[PDB]
Amino acid sequence: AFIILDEVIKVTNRRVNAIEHVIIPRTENTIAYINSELDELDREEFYRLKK
Amino acid sequence: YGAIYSVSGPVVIAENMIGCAMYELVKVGHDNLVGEVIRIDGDKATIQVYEETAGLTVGDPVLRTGKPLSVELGPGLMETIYDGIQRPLKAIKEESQSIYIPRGIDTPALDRTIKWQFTPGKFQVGDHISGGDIYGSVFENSLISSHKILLPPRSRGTITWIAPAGEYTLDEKILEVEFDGKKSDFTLYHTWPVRVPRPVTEKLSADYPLLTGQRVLDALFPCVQGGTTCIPGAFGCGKTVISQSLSKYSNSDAIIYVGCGERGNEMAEVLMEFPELYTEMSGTKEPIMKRTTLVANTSNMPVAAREASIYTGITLAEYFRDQGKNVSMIADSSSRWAEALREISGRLGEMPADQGFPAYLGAKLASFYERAGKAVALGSPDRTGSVSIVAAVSPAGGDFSDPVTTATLGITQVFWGLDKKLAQRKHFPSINTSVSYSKYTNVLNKFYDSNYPEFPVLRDRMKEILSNAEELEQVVQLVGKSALSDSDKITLDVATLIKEDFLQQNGYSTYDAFCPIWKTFDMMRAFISYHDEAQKAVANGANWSKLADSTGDVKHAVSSSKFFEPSRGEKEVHGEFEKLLSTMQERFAESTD
Amino acid sequence: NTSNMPVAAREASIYTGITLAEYFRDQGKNVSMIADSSSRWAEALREISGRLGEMPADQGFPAYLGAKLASFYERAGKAVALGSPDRTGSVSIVAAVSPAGGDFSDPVTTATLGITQVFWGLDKKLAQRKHFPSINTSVSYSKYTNVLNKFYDSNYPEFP
Amino acid sequence: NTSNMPVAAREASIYTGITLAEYFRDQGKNVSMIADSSSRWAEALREISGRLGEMPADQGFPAYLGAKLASFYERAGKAVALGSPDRTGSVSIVAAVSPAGGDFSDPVTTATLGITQVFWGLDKKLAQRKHFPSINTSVSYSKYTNVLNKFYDSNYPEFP
Amino acid sequence: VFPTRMTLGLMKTKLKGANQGYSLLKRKSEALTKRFRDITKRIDD
Amino acid sequence: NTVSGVNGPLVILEKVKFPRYNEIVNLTLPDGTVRQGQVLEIRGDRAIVQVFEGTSGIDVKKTTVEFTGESLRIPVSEDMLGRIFDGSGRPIDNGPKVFAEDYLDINGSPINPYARIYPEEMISTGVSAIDTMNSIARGQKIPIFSASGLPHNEIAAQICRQAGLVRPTKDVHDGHEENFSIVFAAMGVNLETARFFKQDFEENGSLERTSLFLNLANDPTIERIITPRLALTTAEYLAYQTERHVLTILTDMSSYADALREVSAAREEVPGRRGYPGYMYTDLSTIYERAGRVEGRNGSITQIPILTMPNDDITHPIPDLTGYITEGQIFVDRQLHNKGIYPPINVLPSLSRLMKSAIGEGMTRKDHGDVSNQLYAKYAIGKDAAAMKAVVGEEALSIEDKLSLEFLEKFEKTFITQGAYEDRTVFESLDQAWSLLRIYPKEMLNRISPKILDEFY
Amino acid sequence: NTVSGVNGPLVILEKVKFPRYNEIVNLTLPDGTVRQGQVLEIRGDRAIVQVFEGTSGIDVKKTTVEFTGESLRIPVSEDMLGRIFDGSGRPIDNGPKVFAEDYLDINGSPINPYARIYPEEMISTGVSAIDTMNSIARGQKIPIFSASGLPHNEIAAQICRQAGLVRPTKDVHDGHEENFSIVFAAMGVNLETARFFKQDFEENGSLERTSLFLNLANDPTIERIITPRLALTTAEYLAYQTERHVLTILTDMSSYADALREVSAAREEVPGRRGYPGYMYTDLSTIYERAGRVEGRNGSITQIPILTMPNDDITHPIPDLTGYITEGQIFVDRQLHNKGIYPPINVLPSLSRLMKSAIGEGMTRKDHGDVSNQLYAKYAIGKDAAAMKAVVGEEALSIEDKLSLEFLEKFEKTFITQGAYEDRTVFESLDQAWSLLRIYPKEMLNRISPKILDEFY
Repeated sequence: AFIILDEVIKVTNRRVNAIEHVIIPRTENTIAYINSELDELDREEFYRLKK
Repeated sequence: YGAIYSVSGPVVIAENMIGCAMYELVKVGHDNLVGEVIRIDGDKATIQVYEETAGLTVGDPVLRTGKPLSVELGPGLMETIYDGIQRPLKAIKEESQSIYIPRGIDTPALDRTIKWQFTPGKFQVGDHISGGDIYGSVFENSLISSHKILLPPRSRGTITWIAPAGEYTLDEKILEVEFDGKKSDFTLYHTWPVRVPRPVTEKLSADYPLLTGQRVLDALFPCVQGGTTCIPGAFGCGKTVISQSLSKYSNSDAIIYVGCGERGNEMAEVLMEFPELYTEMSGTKEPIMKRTTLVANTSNMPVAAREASIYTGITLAEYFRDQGKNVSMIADSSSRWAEALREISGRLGEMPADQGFPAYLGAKLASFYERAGKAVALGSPDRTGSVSIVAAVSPAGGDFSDPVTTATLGITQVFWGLDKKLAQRKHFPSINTSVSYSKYTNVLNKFYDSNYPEFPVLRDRMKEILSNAEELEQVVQLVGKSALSDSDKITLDVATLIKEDFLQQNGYSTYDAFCPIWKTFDMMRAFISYHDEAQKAVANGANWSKLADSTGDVKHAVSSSKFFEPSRGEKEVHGEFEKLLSTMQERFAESTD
Repeated sequence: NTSNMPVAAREASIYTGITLAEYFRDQGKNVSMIADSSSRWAEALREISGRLGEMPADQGFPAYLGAKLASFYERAGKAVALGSPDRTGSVSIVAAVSPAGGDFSDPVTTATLGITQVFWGLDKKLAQRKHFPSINTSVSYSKYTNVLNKFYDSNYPEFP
Repeated sequence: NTSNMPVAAREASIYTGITLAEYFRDQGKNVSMIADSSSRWAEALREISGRLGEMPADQGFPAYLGAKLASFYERAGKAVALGSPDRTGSVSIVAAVSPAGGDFSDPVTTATLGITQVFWGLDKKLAQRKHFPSINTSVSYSKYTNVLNKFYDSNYPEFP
Repeated sequence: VFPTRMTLGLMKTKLKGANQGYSLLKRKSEALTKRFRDITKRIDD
Repeated sequence: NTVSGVNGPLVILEKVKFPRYNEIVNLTLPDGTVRQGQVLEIRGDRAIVQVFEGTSGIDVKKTTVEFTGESLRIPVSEDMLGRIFDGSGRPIDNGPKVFAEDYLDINGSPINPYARIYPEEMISTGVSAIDTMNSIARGQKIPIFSASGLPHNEIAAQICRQAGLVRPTKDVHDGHEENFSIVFAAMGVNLETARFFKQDFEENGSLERTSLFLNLANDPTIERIITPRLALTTAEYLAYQTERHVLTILTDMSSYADALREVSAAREEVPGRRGYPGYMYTDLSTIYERAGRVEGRNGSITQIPILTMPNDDITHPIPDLTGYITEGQIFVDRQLHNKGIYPPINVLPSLSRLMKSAIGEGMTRKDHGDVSNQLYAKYAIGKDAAAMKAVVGEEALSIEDKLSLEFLEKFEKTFITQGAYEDRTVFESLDQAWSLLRIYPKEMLNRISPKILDEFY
Repeated sequence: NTVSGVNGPLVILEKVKFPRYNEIVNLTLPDGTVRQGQVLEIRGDRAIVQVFEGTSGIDVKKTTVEFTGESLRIPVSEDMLGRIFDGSGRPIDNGPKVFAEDYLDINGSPINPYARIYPEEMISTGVSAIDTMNSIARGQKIPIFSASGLPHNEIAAQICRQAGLVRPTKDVHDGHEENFSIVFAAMGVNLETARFFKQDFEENGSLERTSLFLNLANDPTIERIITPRLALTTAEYLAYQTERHVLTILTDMSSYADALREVSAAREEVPGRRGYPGYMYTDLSTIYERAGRVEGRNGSITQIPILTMPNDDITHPIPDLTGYITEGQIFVDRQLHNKGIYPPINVLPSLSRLMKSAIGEGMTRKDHGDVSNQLYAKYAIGKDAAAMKAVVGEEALSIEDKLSLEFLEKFEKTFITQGAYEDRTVFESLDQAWSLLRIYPKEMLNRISPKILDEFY
């Protein structure tokens, strides 16, 4: 059982670190760039119409 | 009177126009096109013309008729397919040789050469009358009289003349009332401005459930009558197919089906399909069609035409409610009404305020839903009517928090989900259990409770199973299946049974796609009776795998519930379902031991 | 000023404080200036901008915003007062900011971190534990440290 | 031309350089016209709409952008020469653009891409490893490839 | 590249997914690592 | 002068410049129909009015205008409790007038009759979850933020009706010895939903304690903004002059955001992001200005606004700005609602910025602040622990977390689940709290003093 | 009189009130050259025109104007096919001389044909991914959504090339015994692409059967959009008057869209939502006006417009408004392209909601609806599983998911991979669909009614 545990801990550790480094900050970078574009559309629309 | 100042788009502006209101009927140019003056800015009046301009000249005269734009509510409404301001389309096919008239034609609101049967009411000579009183009827359904001819609101006095039973024309008198001098003579029809509501004596809460028939709709929360409802879309969710299914299954006195700004192919679909469909109670000639009055407007008709659509349809529903009839109004798509409000906004060239949508957008929506509702009929006899509105939505702003969807979800009282991805994969009508609520559920369920169903207790547990399933769904994705306990596996497993039987709906009406509310309770009763047994076994010791083998036969039956019909067990529920409750118990005792 | 009280009073609030403070700097008095909060303050401006019918800029917050935030922090600092006596004062501005539009990356906060030489964080967990200010060593920095450790070392401490 | 050298020069640059390519095409010469960089031309339309007081369209770039670009590429092609001896000449346009939103989602890249037949991407991740010109299969196509590889096949290569 | 309008609802839920995943798998890890330490000591003896 | 034009909601009148601002005008139509409005703008021989009812159906040479000579005010009295008004302050009684003793202007008051004094006395909503974990105090505002996955009005009704049943429980405790009153404002409510609120007050006996001002979904956007201003002035009168604590319930703030966004703060002018004005803040701030502790020092107006989050969003302008002005919030969720939890209130994303410090001691025991630390902590740990159970099982699950797994369940099913007309006093609420913590030993409740814990466990 | 101004390509003429709406004006320039123009608007003692021809040659007051007296109408005739036209009407073969028997409005306000008979018999394409999944019926407007960064023009050319082998496929199905015509409308299309298109029709032998209207983007914007409108009207002549079947291929819808934005910038109209107009919808509906089965109930006009997603998303204005007017959509993927599967269609977000109605018996099976449902569900799971493989690892995966991974590959490389000239019958395409489906046993398939399943398994 100890040997199977030995194997499984290595896999499971890889995964916690993998979600942490690659996924979460990719998700931050994307969400911000499209939020700022999206907001820009609503405000510029008003500005062109008002002018 | 006026002189045409600009023709810009299908929008016409005309000068020398004063003494005109914002509801006033106006005829535009010397081709006399149908129009209405929506707004006025100074001497210049801004007029939306509900036919197109393809050679409308400037400086042609514009004649105010001296009265508002109204629609006639009267005889000939059912068994007929109409346009946005209502002129017989059927007459137009033959005469004009085109589906809707050329620009510069005007045809009368109803057939003028057709004669109708007047019956005198309960208001004779010297009896006092008021609006929403029945002075008579016409017949426009076989088994019933679906149309009560009522006095318009703010009409009163005592009757000098009641015409006796017989055939009259709709332009000829059958009633005279004397009030402030002679008030008028009245005809079989009445005119009422359609942008404007038809009053109510009083509203009394929706509390009468009456079928939707669809398996999922009946299940998560009860069906409702006199309610207000939003159902998502994306115009690729089988929205037309559930609408046709919805018409047949509702058993209401009257239905108004409104194609807001639809394909034309969709309008063909319904016009053709309706007479083939058999009314569930007892048929009529061309059964479903005869009980439906259709406003069928395409999107390819001007923006003006699509805005009058939703309005005239609700005005036929509000008359019917006042008449003493429970009405189902099916509107598809309310987002196309909102699309139209955008188009008039672009054409008028007004500034947005609603994410690329006009100022008036939020208010116009809110006003529509209030006209709908359960009420005690307008009039001195007092009758019951209700209008239940089923309204389709879809995005229209490129956002998931879009102005059409947000303002409508506020004013609605039943919200039943629908996901585009499930619907394509085959689970239409689809439903999202965490993006749904219904305020009417509490009274309605208690109504089903008294008639026979154990219904309240089941409804809460169905959602509960599905809630835990979402939580499980994330663990299942990530870790896998190899970590969940016996209890958790079941939760998913009974969830499968509900997803299979309620969310999927096989056919138009084939495979017994029609489930009555009592059948639905029985379908649900079988799954939750199974869940509680299933929960006890694992807890009292029995592997998920072992429990699945041993359940066997009773599980296949509950899986097979949707093909079966209740009309061969009792008449609304199945003898087969009663037998199923005994079989469950027996199985369980063997399997546990 | 609470946010309910007129918008003139909100906008004038920082201004009135800095001019008053600066005068006390001329008097030869060392002033601690506490502002709460600049996120609110940026909002006073955005409100005025939409009413008037001028266009605000980035994130719906005005054009004039950045020059106004910037002038305010640079106004504060250690000086010798005007006139022959030459008394020493200081004005230290500690301004509070919160998220504005609920994003703490929006223009207001981000503009101000660039100007700042001093940062001391706040964390909800650390605040529950009674550590105040709620700082560790990476939610906080000071670039004033260099000159300051030098100052203290002179006084007698082995400080640096 | 230089960066703030007259905006008439920049706007006109692409039209003048294609006109010169066309004269040469009519003699029956093959020309290659390398426009470098038309992103700056796109910036010149942004400016022309604002200074004039016209309203622009999506992302502060006008829509007149799109028609004006399409006309420019159409002046290119392989051709049979103007005039009665008959020869074949060419004007072959290869035009750089850039982001303007730090994406390929911006109006400039997408409009020029709409029209184009050859697409050669940009990969910031590969550029770091020291790769130039950095492209990938997923960000590039040529609709000419099929016919081109057969041509290359003749010369000796196993190219298709 | 990334969508022009409204990736945000999706990206919100992507953000949520990621974050729950990290917490749970670190708990799963935490239990495996905790048990393993105890088993390591039993084994040496 | 006659009507020049109407362009959308906004109406242009050519009428002369001699009317003042806030001045009521009467639209005299040839259809026997009189409609009233308030000048949005008064200009040089023109005025722009938005009409309280309707916007269309007027002419430009058969509709004429007259100026009343009297600005927008409410006749304020204390005979207004037990009476049904609309959104102009006109009755929908179908009987006697409003009644006045003063006429108060509605704009956030002419004189501002409020002082700033820190809250010090508990206000109770009759539900344990709100009161223990995120307490309400006199002159403190804590909104209920809910979503369109909830029956948000129906929850809203439970808060409101259970109020003022609290007042006899507080009376024995000696925290309130002066009367309770309810001021209810409906903005953008449905006819059926409106009915439910009213029937719930009759049943409880709370009809006598409330005045309802009604704005219907079909009434103009300008009518809708007038509606809460009527309610708060009426509350301000009760509060200042006869020393009552008055709890004002404003549902739905979301409709209120909609009316402003649409017009009356976006008339032709430029609004901020997502069509919702940037001075939407300024408008919210007017409501908050007429709320708070008032002269008397037994008088306050305590406010519970209800905001319904469009799709549960945390990047939309509406919950964020509103959320800065208010001192915390109660967050409701969809998750609890599905499970069959009623009312479905979670106390983990929720915050009350000042818990013990806001409220008093004398009608609430001293243990309230301490107990809240323990319930919050366990609840947090408890969410995490359930996710862990699902994976690990119960063969390797932690002991601390095993008790917290069971704790998550009880916290929902008894402290958060309550009846429709079940009312619970604050003392009672505190006792239940300890019962849930009673399962843990002392060594897993270590964030509390042994003196308090030894007494309360 | 003379030009008041010119702003962009649009011209303001100060002239008298005798021109009608969409009435042609003839601009007389002192260069000895006439250009033609169409009134976008007529307004008081002025007209707003955008000139169809040229773009300079304008003068301030040396210009003279004269009105043509005739509003734009198409000369439509019995023979229009086998001829090359331009919308501007320039001679490149034919263009100004094209015969005439009627002059018809582009507006399509007189005849306006619209279905009132259900989408009748099947229309073949020989692509399994079109016919099986979505299915096409006469009178249908189902769109091909393609992308930029991939050649949208190439996917239009494969549809063109296999088109007209289609009529034989229908002949075989029976109840089709009438002529086939293609009406090809080009707007914004490159000169090189134009030649390609000409080539596709030619190779099949449908050149004789096709009418081409050509515009390029160096022609003014207003002209570009009128060019397909003239072509639909010509199609309508063939369809209604001589009872033929027309398939009209309208490319490029983005190009139609591009024009709309540019037009209007100082008129009553002004560009709205997201920089693309608020009346963009109407413009798409004018193209939809002349679509459906025609009157008398023989013939049909069927329409497949060609649309390009520019960033590969449905949330962008061009795909978003359109898909609503359409009744489903067909989705083209970049990822199948890069691999080298041609034609590359991902079926995941592809549905046409009148599939049930479209299909019937005697030319399509009863299993047909059922078959599509099965492919989506497995194809969807397979995709979802491939993503989890990537992050966490194969500890999440299960045996069922292996069937699914395997099923994705078989579907992509067999169903979606076919020729540009390799046409099929509908019966074959359903037979190949089955082949893939054989790998799940009967008990894991539940997207078909079990009755049907036993027959065809």
